[PDB]
Amino acid sequence: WRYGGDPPWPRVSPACAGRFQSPVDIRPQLAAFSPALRPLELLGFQLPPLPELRLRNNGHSVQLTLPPGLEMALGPGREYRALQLHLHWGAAGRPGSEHTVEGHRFPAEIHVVHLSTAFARVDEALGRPGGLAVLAAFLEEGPEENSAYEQLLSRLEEIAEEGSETQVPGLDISALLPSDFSRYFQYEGSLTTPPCAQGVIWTVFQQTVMLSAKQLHTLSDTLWGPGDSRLQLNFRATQPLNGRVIEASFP
Amino acid sequence: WRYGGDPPWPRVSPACAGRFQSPVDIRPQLAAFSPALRPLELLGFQLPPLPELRLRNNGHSVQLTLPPGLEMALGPGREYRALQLHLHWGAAGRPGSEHTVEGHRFPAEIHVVHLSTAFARVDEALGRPGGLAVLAAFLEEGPEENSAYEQLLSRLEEIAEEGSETQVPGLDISALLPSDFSRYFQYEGSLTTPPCAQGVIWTVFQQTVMLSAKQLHTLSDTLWGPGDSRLQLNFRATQPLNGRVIEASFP
Ligand SMILES: CCCCCN1C(=O)c2ccc(S(N)(=O)=O)cc2S1(=O)=O
Ligand SMILES: CCCCCN1C(=O)c2ccc(S(N)(=O)=O)cc2S1(=O)=O
Ligand SMILES: [Zn+2]
Ligand SMILES: [Zn+2]
Repeated sequence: WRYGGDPPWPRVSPACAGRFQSPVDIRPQLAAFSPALRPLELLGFQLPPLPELRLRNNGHSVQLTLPPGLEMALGPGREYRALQLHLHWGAAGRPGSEHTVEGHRFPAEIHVVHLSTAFARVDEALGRPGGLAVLAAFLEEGPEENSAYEQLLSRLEEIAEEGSETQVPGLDISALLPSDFSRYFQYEGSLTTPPCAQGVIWTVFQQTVMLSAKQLHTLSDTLWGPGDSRLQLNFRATQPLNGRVIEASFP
Repeated sequence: WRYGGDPPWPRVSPACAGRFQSPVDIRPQLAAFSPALRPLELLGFQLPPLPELRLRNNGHSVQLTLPPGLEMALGPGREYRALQLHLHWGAAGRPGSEHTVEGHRFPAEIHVVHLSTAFARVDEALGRPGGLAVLAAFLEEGPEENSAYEQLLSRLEEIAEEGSETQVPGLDISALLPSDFSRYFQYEGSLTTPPCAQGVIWTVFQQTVMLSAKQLHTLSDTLWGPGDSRLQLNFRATQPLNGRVIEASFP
């Protein structure tokens, strides 16, 4: 499987043709306000410079491996530990976010992938409701160089070859996320690549994060994927809700 | 373990000392309206007379083992299958529901216990988020005789001994529940007996079921529990929410 044409994803993974896939188009007016949704809790995300973290070009994204002890709660007793994060992005002059808002695709999107602490292993959790939870944020263009993102973007040139990897200093993972942890959309969907396993709780922050134009260009223009090809437009098309109501934590 | 005596329940199952137990006191005023909560759907609940079901006095309740093919959806993609139902009751002039509403305990309560389709068996589901789901309804004294309930209650004399069981004709299991599947409370909780595992989605109907006074008397006055004593007041003490919000499917 690659982005941009065959093999068709259901022929790779029949799961990719399930009823409750991700990503989706968020339409705020149809989202259901649910006051039960409490502010996200993220502890342990402020990493010291040592030890160092693996940053890998895997041909589908750039992926940072997170150490044990990043703990996240979606609600009382509903806790998670962070595994990895990675980006989705477009190309020169084209947005590449996975989720969209009223049809708007954003320049890029960050995913932070967590495992329910009720499961010892990711593979127990795949397919199980709530087993995995992803935190997603939109990346937009802004006037300033983002210092937290720059720690990653300034290392992309060292892993430009598909399958290559570097070690980065520890950073504040929470500094990559939006201001307000109380404002988000939530629904249940899937991995957005094969194996397209369902039961994934998606939390999309209402607020975006801002990168410079140079920074965004760096993200789309630096990396090389499968073939002799450019790692770009690494996003799945939005998928039908098929009866799912997207919930929101704010009126 | 018994209702009232030894051993203490945390000695049996550590999980019985979790923060997020059931049952709870439903305060409808503090409940969060959640328009995402749609009407529950049941498939396969209208059973024919054969094959027969096992109904058992297990010393703590009367439990009807349910057959395969009883499917229940909490919403799009939240699919379950019924395992069993059982009842909780009081005594003469003493109410015996497990849940209470604004402190009010009802004469009795029915539980339909279900397993998430993501799990092959209960011990995999225990402690996992959304692994089990209980539909719960209160039974109240009413003027007419409930004929759905008469089917089961007329067979109780046969299982008066603790640990005894009988076979009973299949019936419309859905007729044991309220007719309104759209007005309900929902919260995350625990099993109300050891192992008291959390991760359980409780759905408590707003509409009640009506039994006659004879019926309620049959229920509470027929069966015998451990030792020389009657099986009565077979309900756990209300448990503090500990910061959980109960959702309501209605404003
Ligand atoms: C045993 C590991 C298999 C699962 C690992 N994962 C993926 O394949 C995969 C694919 C896509 C995403 S995204 N776009 O956040 O949804 C996340 C993951 S994953 O859980 O780390
Ligand atoms: C491997 C253990 C099997 C557990 C089976 N079950 C219980 O122990 C237990 C205890 C309490 C309830 S109630 N009162 O509705 O919450 C339901 C069940 S159960 O799932 O059938
Ligand atoms: Zn992703
Ligand atoms: Zn029960």
